[PDB]
Amino acid sequence: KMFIGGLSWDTTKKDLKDYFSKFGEVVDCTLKLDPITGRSRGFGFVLFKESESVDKVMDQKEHKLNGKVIDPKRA
Repeated sequence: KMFIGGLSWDTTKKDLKDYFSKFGEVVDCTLKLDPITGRSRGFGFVLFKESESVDKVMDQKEHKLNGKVIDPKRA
């Protein structure tokens, strides 16, 4: 479970899940942008399938999906 802060207002568990599908096999993914109630905090979560996959995406938190960076952490 790694946290991803920096998602855009139009981010989706799909674009993020895949952008991260390059690090390893993710079993879960989410987007914290409740843009319906006005709670789009451009920030969701990512749940890799194996630690190695997470440690990799963490080795380089210079991420930039949706045209923005993200705060990669231990979701």
